[PDB]
This record gives sequence, C-alpha cells and structure tokens, in this order.
Amino acid sequence: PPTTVLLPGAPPERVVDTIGRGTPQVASKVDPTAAVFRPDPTLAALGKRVFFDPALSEPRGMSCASCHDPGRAFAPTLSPAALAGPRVPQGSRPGHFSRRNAPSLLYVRYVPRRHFYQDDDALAPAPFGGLFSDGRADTLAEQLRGPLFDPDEMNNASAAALMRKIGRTGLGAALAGRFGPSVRRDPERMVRVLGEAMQAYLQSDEMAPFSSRYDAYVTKRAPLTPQEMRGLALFRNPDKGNCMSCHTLSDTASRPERSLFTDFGYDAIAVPRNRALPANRDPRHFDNGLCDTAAKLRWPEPTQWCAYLRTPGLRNVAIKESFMHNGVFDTLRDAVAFMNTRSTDPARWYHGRDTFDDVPRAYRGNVNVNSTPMNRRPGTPPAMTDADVDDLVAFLRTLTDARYVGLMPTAPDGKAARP
Ligand code: HEC
Ligand code: HEC
Ligand SMILES: [Cl-]
Ligand SMILES: [Cl-]
Ligand SMILES: [Mg+2]
Repeated sequence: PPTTVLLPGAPPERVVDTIGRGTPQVASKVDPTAAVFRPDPTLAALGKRVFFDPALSEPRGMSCASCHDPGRAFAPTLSPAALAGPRVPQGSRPGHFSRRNAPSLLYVRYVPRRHFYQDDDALAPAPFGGLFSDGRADTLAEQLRGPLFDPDEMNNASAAALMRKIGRTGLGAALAGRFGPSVRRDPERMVRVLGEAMQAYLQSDEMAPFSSRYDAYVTKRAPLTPQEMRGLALFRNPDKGNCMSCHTLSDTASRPERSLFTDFGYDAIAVPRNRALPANRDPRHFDNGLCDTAAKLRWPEPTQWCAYLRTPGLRNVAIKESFMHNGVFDTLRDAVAFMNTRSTDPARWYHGRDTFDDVPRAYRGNVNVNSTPMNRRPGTPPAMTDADVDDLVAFLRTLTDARYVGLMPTAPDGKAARP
C-alpha cells in the first residue's frame, strides 16, 4: 500500500516496502506528537471500570491495577512475595508470576504500531513500535488478550468463560447497554469491545499527564538543580551517557510530548539473567525478546532480532520497584551503572563470568557493543564515573509526575518507597 497510519489521528506515512507478513517500512520517522487522541468520555470511563474490576481474574480478586498501580504511575506495586522473589508482578495465584516486569502505562498511548525505518546513516531498516517488550501486539485492543488469558496472570480459561462471567455482572449489563445484547452471546465481540473501551481509557489525557519537574523545565524553563543539569548534560552527551540516542528527548523544545525518553525502537543490551523467574528454572530457557515476534511475522532471518527488546520510556522510572524487562535490578542506580560498566566490568554483572548470562551463545553477536557507553573493552576505563552515574540518577528523578514524587528515594542507590 502507498501509506499507513501508525498512531491514532496521525498523518499517513509513506510506505516504501513491506517486511514479512504485513509490517510496513516507512520513509520517515513517526512523530508521536502528531497523534490526535479523541476518546469518547463515557467509553473511556467504561475502560477505567474494566481496568479496576477484580472479577476479571481466576481466581477472582485481581484487576489490571493489581499490576499497574494508579498510585505508582500505573507501574506495579509488587506483592511481598514478588518483592522477595522474582521482582516481577505476581499473578492471580500464589507462586505464579508474570514472565516479564510490567511497565508504567502512563504515556502508553504513544507506542506506535510495528514498522521498520532506515535512517540515513543505517545499512538496514530497524524495527519500531508494537506493544509488549517484544512488540507482539500491534494495538492496545490486541494487547488486552495477553493478561486476560495468561495462566500466570489473570488466568481466564477462554473468551467464552470470561464472557459468561462478565455477562452475569453489572459490567455485562453496562456493556450490553452501550453495545447491544450480542456482547453477552458472542465471545469474540466481548473481547473486542473490552479492547475498544480499554483503548479509550489508555488513550485519554489522564494517562499522559506531563506534570514532572522536567516538564516544567521544558514548558516554562523552571530551573532544575545544578546536579540535575549535570545529569541532563551527561544524558545527551554522545561520548559519556549517550542515553539520548535511544531514549529520545528534546530539551530545547517547548512541548513536553517531544520528550518521551524512547524512540520506541529495539536493541539488545543483555541485562543479567534473573534466575528467580520461574521460566528460567530451565537453564536452556532464555527470553529472547523480539525474534519470537519476528518469526511469527515471517520477517527475514528472524534470529537476528534475538535479545532485542523495546527501549522503554523513562518517565516515572524512579518510582519503580524493579527495572529491566526481567526485573533483575532493584535500584535505579544499578540500571544506570550497568549501562556504564557492562562492557568494562562484566564480572560485576554476570556473577564473575566474562560475558552475558541471559543470551544464548548462538545470539551473542546480536548484543550491542558499538553504542557508547557499551563500546569499551574490559580493563579500559568506562565512559563515566560513579559521580556521573549519581548525576544521571538525579536527572532521571526529574521525570517523575508530580503526584508520585514522594515515592522516590533520596540516596543515589536507594529503592522506591512502599507506603
Ligand atoms: C500482572 C499479573 C498483570 C496484570 C494483571 C495485567 N498486566 Fe499489563 N503487563 C504486565 C506485564 C508483565 C507487561 C509487560 C509484558 C511484556 O511482555 O512486555 C504488561 C504490559 C502491558 C501493556 C503494554 C505496555 C507496553 O508495552 O508499553 C499494556 C497496555 C497493559 N499491560 C495493559 C493491561 C491491562 C489493560 C490489564 C487488565 C486487562 C493488564 N495489563 C493486566 C502485567 C500485568
Ligand atoms: C540504545 C542502544 C540504548 C542506550 C544508548 C541506552 N539505553 Fe537504556 N535501555 C535500552 C533498552 C533496549 C532497555 C531495555 C532492556 C531490558 O532488558 O529491558 C533499556 C532500559 C533502560 C532502563 C530500565 C527502565 C525500566 O523501565 O526498566 C534504564 C533505567 C535505562 N535504560 C537507562 C539508560 C541510561 C541512563 C542510559 C545512558 C547512560 C541508557 N539507558 C542508554 C536501550 C538503550
Ligand atoms: Cl512465592
Ligand atoms: Cl516544540
Ligand atoms: Mg549488531
């Protein structure tokens, strides 16, 4: 096709090729700020009701909010068992856990549909977009099927069973009131309209507040501290932090939405294995990220994408209880320190081993060793000092939306609060 629309309301994008089974390659970068969100207010309110309804799990008692706490920027507040164990959300039953850490859902409306784009300084197109860290859902409506029917999360047996359960409650009556009686008879329609309602909620302005001190710096040049400005400088310095090369920002713009702190692209940084995750009880099992989606979509040579994961946005990062797709780090400073010394000090991060412990041998070539600061060899000085790392942490704390600032720690290596 000549064009494709990758975010709601956005200008159509020129398609220059199709990769595998329907993934468009576009001619220009998607600008997430060009999207236009106009969710129907009562539809959004219905989606919010769904989001907080604990009847939607098996056994009952777990809602979306059980892993996406509104008091923590819709990132998980871990159960005591999860905090002591794998550091990813607990599912609907004791001893069952998500396969990955759950992100904040604030700003999720800006995640575009899957597409490829080849920058001027690139030999091949790169993948962007898709929901989940492996991009396996193209839209928010499609995403909903994941947690609802995952035995380790909300654990509904089938769409039919979920439909029967909902149909018997006030939620079923409300859905039938808006959509008509067939939502109580057709399980496919039930799932689809739940997705439409959830999409409206998650696309509402409530779910993209832009209320951080960084945002006040962008809109009004309200001053940050000298330390925070040192961290901002390191963050956009290609020779020190180089963070801006993947966690996109525009600190000279005046619109906060030009700073989402991700380009929604993918890379392979090889964070350490979290052996507390149930799936990793098999030492031959690895969560390989994007290549599972690439295989499903018949992208050519799909294992080139093994160990690739979607670059997360960093807004509200400093109130999370664990970090990276596998929750392996429990402090923000450790995540930043890892970026700086994975390549120079692998034994620190991989239990004395000199190379990655969560990437199969076959896929080690996929790991990024070219981007600063991951491009320095063992025994050479890292790009940044421990003081630089502290300053980066100080800067990342400016990305917390106003209502959540009290959850942040004060010590550079501190953990988010559990009030
Ligand atoms: C804990 C058991 C979960 C429950 C209950 C819900 N979600 Fe969640 N969510 C969870 C994890 C571990 C992740 C990441 C999984 C991965 O493979 O990356 C997610 C992700 C999402 C997303 C995508 C966010 C993104 O890619 O940026 C969305 C939009 C989302 N979750 C929505 C959502 C809904 C609406 C829920 C109730 C129906 C729901 N989640 C429950 C963990 C858990
Ligand atoms: C592109 C090559 C990257 C650069 C340069 C930096 N980061 Fe990044 N980051 C990248 C990816 C692919 C991921 C996900 C990895 C995973 O296993 O999940 C990350 C993750 C983060 C995190 C975790 C955020 C969370 O929500 O869990 C943090 C805190 C982070 N990165 C910080 C960070 C800093 C400060 C950087 C400059 C020193 C930086 N990253 C560079 C990809 C890329
Ligand atoms: Cl447990
Ligand atoms: Cl602007
Ligand atoms: Mg490579």
